[PDB]
Amino acid sequence: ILDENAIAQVPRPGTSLKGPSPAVRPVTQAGRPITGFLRPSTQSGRPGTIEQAIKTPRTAYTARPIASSSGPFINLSRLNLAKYAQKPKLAKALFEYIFHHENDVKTALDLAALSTEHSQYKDWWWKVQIGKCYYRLGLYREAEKQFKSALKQQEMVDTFLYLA
Amino acid sequence: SKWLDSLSDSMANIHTFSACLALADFHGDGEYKLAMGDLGPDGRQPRLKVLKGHTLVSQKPLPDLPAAAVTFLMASHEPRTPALAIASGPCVYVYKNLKPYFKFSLPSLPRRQTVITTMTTLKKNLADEDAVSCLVLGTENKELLVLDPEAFTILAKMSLPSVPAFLEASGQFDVEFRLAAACRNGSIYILRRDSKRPKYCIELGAQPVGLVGVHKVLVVGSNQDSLHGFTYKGKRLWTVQMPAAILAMNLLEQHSRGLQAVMAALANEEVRIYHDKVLLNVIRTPEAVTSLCFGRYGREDNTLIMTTLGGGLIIKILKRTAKLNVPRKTRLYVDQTLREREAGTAMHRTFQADLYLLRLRAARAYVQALESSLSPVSREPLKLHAVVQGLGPTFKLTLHLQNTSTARPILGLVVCFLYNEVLYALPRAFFKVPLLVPGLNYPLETFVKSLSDKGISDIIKVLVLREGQSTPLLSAHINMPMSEGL
Amino acid sequence: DLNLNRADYLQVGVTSQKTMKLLPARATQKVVVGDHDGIVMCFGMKKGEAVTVFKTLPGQKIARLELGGALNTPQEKIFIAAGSEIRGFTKRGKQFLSFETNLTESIKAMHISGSDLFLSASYIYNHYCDCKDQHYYLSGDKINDVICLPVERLLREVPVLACQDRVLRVLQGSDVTYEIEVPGPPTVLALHNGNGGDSGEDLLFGTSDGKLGLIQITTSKPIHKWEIRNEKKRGGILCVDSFDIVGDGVKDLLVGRDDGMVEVYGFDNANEPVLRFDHTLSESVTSIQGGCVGKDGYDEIVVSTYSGWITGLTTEPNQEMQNKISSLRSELEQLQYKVLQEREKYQQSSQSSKAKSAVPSFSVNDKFTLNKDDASYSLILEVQTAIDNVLIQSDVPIDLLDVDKNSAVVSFSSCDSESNDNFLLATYRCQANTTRLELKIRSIEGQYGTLQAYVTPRIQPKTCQVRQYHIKPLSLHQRTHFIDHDRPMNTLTLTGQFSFSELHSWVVFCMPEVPEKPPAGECVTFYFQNTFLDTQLESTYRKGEGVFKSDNISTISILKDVLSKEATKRKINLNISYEINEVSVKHTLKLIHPKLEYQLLLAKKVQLIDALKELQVHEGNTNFLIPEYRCILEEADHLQEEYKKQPAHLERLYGMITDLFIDKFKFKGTNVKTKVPLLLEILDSYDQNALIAFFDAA
Amino acid sequence: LQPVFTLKLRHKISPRMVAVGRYDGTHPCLAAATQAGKVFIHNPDVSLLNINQTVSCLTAGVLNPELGYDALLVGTQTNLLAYDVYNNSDLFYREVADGASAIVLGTLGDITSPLAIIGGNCALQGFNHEGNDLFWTVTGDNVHSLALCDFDGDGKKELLVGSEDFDIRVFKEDEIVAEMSETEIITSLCPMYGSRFGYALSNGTVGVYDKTARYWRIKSKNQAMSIHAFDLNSDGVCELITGWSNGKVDARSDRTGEVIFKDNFSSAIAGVVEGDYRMEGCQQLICCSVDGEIRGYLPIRELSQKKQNLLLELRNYEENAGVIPANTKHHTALSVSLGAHAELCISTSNDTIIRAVLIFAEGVFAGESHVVHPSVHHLSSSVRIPITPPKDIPVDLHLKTFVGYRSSTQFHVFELTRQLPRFSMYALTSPDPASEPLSYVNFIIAERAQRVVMWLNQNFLLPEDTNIQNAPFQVCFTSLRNGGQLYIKIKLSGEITVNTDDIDLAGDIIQSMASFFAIEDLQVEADFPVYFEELRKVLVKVDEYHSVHQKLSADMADNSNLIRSLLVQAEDARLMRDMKTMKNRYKELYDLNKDLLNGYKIRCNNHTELLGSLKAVNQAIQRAGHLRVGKPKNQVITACRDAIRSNNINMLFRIMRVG
Ligand SMILES: [Ca+2]
Ligand SMILES: [Ca+2]
Repeated sequence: ILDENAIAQVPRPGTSLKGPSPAVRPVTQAGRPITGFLRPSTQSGRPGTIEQAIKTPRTAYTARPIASSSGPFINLSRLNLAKYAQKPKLAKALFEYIFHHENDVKTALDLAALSTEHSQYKDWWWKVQIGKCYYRLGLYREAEKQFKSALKQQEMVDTFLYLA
Repeated sequence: SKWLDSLSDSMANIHTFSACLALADFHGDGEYKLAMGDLGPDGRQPRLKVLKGHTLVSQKPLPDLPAAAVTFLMASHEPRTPALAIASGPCVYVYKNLKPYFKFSLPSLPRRQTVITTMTTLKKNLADEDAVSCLVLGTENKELLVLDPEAFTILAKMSLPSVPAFLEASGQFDVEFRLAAACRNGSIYILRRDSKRPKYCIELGAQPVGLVGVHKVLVVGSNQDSLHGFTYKGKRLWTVQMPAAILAMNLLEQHSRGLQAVMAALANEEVRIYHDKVLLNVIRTPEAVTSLCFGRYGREDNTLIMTTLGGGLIIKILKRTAKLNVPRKTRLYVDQTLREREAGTAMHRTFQADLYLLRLRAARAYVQALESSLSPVSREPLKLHAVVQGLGPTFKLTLHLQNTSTARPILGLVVCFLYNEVLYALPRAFFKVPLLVPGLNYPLETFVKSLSDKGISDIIKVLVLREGQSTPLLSAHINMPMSEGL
Repeated sequence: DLNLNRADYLQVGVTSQKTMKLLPARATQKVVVGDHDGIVMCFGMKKGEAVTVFKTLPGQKIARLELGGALNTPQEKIFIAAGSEIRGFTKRGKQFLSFETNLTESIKAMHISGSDLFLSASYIYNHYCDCKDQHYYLSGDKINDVICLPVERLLREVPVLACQDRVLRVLQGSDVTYEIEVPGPPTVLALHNGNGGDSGEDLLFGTSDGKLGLIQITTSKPIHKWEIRNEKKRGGILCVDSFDIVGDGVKDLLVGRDDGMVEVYGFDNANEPVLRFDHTLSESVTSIQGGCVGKDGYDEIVVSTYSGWITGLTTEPNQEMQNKISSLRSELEQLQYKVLQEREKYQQSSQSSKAKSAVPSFSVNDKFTLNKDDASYSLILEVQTAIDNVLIQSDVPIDLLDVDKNSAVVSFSSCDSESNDNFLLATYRCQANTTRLELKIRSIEGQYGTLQAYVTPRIQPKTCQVRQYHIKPLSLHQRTHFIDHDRPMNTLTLTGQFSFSELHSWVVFCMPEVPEKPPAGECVTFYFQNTFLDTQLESTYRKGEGVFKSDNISTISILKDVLSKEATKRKINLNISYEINEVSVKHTLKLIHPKLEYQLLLAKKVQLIDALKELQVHEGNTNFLIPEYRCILEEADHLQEEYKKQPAHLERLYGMITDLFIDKFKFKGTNVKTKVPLLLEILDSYDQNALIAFFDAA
Repeated sequence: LQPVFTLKLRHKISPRMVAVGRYDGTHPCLAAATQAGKVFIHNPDVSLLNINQTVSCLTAGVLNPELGYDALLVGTQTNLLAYDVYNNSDLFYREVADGASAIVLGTLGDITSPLAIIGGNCALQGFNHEGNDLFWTVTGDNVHSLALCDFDGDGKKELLVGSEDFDIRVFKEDEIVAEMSETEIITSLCPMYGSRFGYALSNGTVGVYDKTARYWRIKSKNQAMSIHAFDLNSDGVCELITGWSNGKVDARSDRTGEVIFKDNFSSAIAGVVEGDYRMEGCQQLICCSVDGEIRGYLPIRELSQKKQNLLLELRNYEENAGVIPANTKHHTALSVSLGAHAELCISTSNDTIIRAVLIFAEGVFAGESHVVHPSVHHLSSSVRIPITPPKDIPVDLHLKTFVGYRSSTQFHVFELTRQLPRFSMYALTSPDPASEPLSYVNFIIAERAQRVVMWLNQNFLLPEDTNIQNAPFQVCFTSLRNGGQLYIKIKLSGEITVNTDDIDLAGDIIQSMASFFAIEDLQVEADFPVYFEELRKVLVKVDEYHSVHQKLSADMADNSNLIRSLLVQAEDARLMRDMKTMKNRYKELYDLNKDLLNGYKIRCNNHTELLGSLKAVNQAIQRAGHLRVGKPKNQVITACRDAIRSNNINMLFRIMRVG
């Protein structure tokens, strides 16, 4: 509801995302009849207001209960990313750790920025990682930029999937 | 495409109806202006607006809301500049030169306040535009007044079986005049000469949204979204349905062609009708049009002015150049009907065995649910389900409890909550239940609070049971969602 | 509605006020016009074109031109009055009258009733009965026009007389009978019918700011039938006439403003007028008449403008434009060749030492008036030719506010004010063919001085004509007829060995609208009013003393300063004393308060209008915003256009409050120039009670 | 004439951001920006589009001629968005990082695809349908208006760049053909036919130029908010329909510029565009005001007054048979003086007073003129006027001096025209070896040292005592805008060495020397240490500016996500009337807004500093290129661009020094 990023507001029917009839195929919402495969990204509709969303079963528009927004090994504040980003053998593994285990997209993006600085901007992996960090932070155009800049360097399946 | 849009304005306020929207050269020198007596946004500021070309030039304030504003002629010998007669309550205002000129009032007959609700004019001798036109009016007090073309003497009072809503008139005064008054009581009445009672009624079945008089046949638009063509005699001739709600209609005309059809405004942003032979009156519009007036505006003879719902203003110039889906059965179907044709007895026996086992297991699980009172629907007719609303460390748990019986209340009931006293904090676990009136849903709220500092969910059971007894009449279960709190 | 399409007739030289007349000769009437060049020409439209019926060799400046007959005979005898005489021609041009009527300076008005003559002057007024001196009068104020009621529909001979100080002095014989009040200086007045009204006599005057009235003057009391007070059409009423254009049949009123507007009023109400035709002419429409001059049968208006373009507006509506422009092609060929010939001749004569370059003198029609609704003078220049540029040089802090109707382009030079005296230097260019130039000048309360205007026309030998105007010290006051005597009046009395002429000339130098001629009586009282905030300045003075009672306090200070300065300019050694009421300063503060409050409220509203629009663009502003801001949304345009001027009002009010503080404590005795900035932040906070406490405490 | 149609739109249009074009292919529509970073499309209702960014240039055109639909290019100050509309897809989305101040769409010269050439702060980029940077160059200052006009025939359209430097530069792809020195920032440009194009400044002066020749111009009181060539009387020759600040829409001729058609709107004029709108196979004239009123059109006494003025002049010349002598003449000497001003003394021939002086010059003054007005006690036969032009541009002073006596009402107006030559402030002095600027450029010239001396006398204010022998010689000049120094050294070998510490001064001198000797190519050996060190400092700082902005944007995205979560949570707590938790959410929202506002302040501060640094870099590349005439210019420009895209700063300075 509160994140608006689509350019158009009344796009032509057929050019935006926003069969058996409900007399045959069951439905989860008014439209979007039941599917055959649940991925953790299926929507099957969109709740209009915030009142319409809190007052609805928590797994009506998602494949898991809907939210309001979407000892330790090493201490993130302690280690200085400026030092790890000088050596990529440690840098890539440590970034994967910070981004996928600790889920701290900010320190991850800091490490990725420093590491891309070090590698002089000519390796697609750090570009795709920065793009993933941006996409997590909600900046879809600053992430599209990095995915596009990575596709120009090495065309790989992952970059096409991220960019789509 | 058959119209040239001269002006399609979107954000000027104009709220008038096709009865109070008249066009004439109220000043002279052969150039036509458009008078519209409108109430403004609502019944606050009725102001006669005059339009000349593309933009407003003057809005005269009115005392009350104009029920109509009709233009007629007032000089048979050497016609002068015609004036505009507007109506407001018991007052009729004659405006010569679009200036406040004269005021006449209805004869107060037992203060008792009367109102005029519709005006329409009718010719005198020759049935042309160069002759004079006698006025017709309808009142809320059940009268219809045919007056001299200049409104200084009452010429014909007439009684109406019901309050009128729309008027129309045909014919010549002395020879014969036909006064079609479409009333609010769901009917029309054609009043003719020397009627102590109107003597002519016609049913339609509802209240009409308008009417149009073509040369011979008469047209009426039904509130149920249709057009019905009658004859003046009283016999229905033809009917047609409209794909939207009829907002307003008027009498289109084109003397260089001879086509005289109906302009029906619809709620689907369209004007649409099927004439006798040709397919005309087909025009779209951004916003639903509420008033229409086809006439000679400025200098051209085929202008069409329209006022839509949300104010606005539309001007269109008319150009003079006017099998079944039976499925397909693949090889799988034939192979399997073959295996059933050969070995149907094994399938039948194994299905009967599996069905006996299924009845056994279902009776087993049903007896267990009866035993543990786990059913939220099962004398003592009750039903209960629970809803959790909220995503934070506090949830509104609302129990919808309903007594489902013909007529008997349920007095002694209580609700208990069985929960984890570590994870959840319910203020009132046990509470009584009001007298459940049969047929009514009682929503009983509670506030659960997640006490777990991490994200830990757990079930919450709700037992509805009588006070005296100790066996739950029924139970409900609620999987409390994750905290998402702190 | 009236649509009198325009048409042009012969163009004559530059003309004065009401110097065009329609001789009836229902056929086309024939026009007669004067000119600043002595030519007085009569002509007419025959079949659409002009014919010079007759013309007189140039003499003096034709300041007035009326038509009358000796008896009640058809009034065809045309009387003009050029310098100080009166010439009189018959309708065919044969002269029959030459009255010397030797005056002092010149003639600026005249009226003929049969043979009776009423001729005015700067101050002198005379009445003759067939050139025999019968009555004389010397009004203390300038005269604008003179009229006489119809001595036939009425019995006696009671001539009205319009004075420039907003009083109609209805006099009989050689003494004033009584007075009438009029809002605005009356410049024209005429009987509002071909006879003067069915109800005996009826006057119809027009003022200088634009206003008309129907003062019916009885034997001893004037009754105001009604009045037109201009609502949006400010301008000097130069000429009026009665004529029935609309089909109502009785009669209508035609009036010509100074900016060019030509208005028509009808009396369908039987008491009140209504406007029918409002059309501008881009000059000073100096004379108006109704009738038919060409293509008889159709009614029309004939208007003579300032440059001499005798145009008409007719009632009836290609192959003529090309014809006129081809005739003009021939004319331009011949005339351009002739003028280039003597252009080269004059250049050939530009190498001789004995030779001396003459000058092409021209006439400018300036009008330096004071607007009352605002506090801004309105300077209006006019030239018969087209202006090439106008310079505006000043010695006073002055705000040349740009007006909308203007089209010139300004260039404010970087005035010094230290090496020279130029506190302001501006330049308007008028890069078109412009005749008139209207421009605002906003003055401050205490500063005074000269204001020059260098006007250059588009005549080939280029010349610049300088015109000087005066910004008086108290240049924001204006004369009124009465004051309130209950308000706190901080009086000031000065006594010395000056004469009456000296004190009167000082007051003229200080007060805006006082006539310079020392009044006869040696004891004179002028009641003024401050046009920015209502504070009167009742000034009563004699040969020996002067008293100036004024609601305001700062006006007393300015009067004291300027009067002492003049006395020391002549070394009179006057003594000045003053008496100040303690509630007067609080009263002036109570007057100033609402304006400051309104300005600050408007500022705090324009602070929010922007964000409010930013939100309504998204939401629509019908469902989320509390109407305390929906009001702001509806008034946004007004808020913006008035915040365009808000800071000027703020600076004026702040300077005024500062000077009021200074002068209050100066009359108390001390100087507070140290604490002068200390009140600025108080004004920025502006608690009314705290402000008054600041005034009375420190 | 009369508006063929008139529609009132429910939104407020942005001034220059209006375009029209067929977006469905067979249905023209009107695109126009709006406040709150939106764009609406009138289809024949209105369809909105969320840019969420202050548009600065909008345009429709054919970006790929394979299909027919028109792309909609919405240039934000920091973006660029081609956007198919019939499909909710975009043709590309680039970030220019310099700006989008003016955009024009069309085929450049000798390029095979319709570009999307754009312009911001000292930058010019042109893209294809895919978004590839094909065209790139750098101009003097900020670009305010671009146009695609075809000079010198050849059929291949060049580009017109209206800089804030007051100039109109014509850029053939990779070249700079000509420049036209105007007087104000060129805020509108439009091509009519061939090499005719109309320009609109900020003085309000609208004009028409043919291949560097100006046919006409007016200077009104309002500002031309838009101009557009369009035929209105059906002659083939198109008029120049301009929309003024008050609402006056005027269609004027192009041969002389006299008003043919006139109309008025309710508010200021935003856009005037051409395009079929009623679907009847004929182009029209759509005019859109700021208030949202759009309307579509389809295609005497003054001469008698001037005749009467001729008669008046006849009368004046015949009557002779405030008077003044007939041999009165004005001698004006334009010198320079230190004790900071180019002095112009106007003097009369014989005891006649110079009462007031009007100077009409283009951009030298604040305003359009300058009035000297000596006080009554300062009236003499001579008056000295100080002038301080802000740019080394030759200007023509149109003097109108008033001659007359001490007490007069009508003075004579003697008109004159003098010229402040280019490089007027710099005054000839004596050399000071202690304060000679260490910066220097050397280059070669053809011959004729005396021709260079005549160049000096033409483009400098030398005193009359001067004299220069053919031997090698040094001429020094103290600047009068600042106390700088200039040293021109002409060697006997025919070499030239300019020793000014200002680089723009060296560029101006070398370019004037080139254009004076009809030179098509020139290469310099240049060195400006003081400027180069500062440029290196800025280039160093740019990277850290980038990093700080990245970190701040990350943090602000985090906090914005937090704030949206808290909005949802507060709505939830309020829907169950739980007021303690609702008030706690509202407190947390207040605190987060305070922190985010601090972050916004610091981010915008660093961002404006970043824009300053980028403009410094681009202007430095342009200053390097501008120092060399001809084919070396774009060579140095592209070389520096490639040396900065690879962060090879040392190579950048190497190619700026000698290359
Ligand atoms: Ca070319
Ligand atoms: Ca043409």
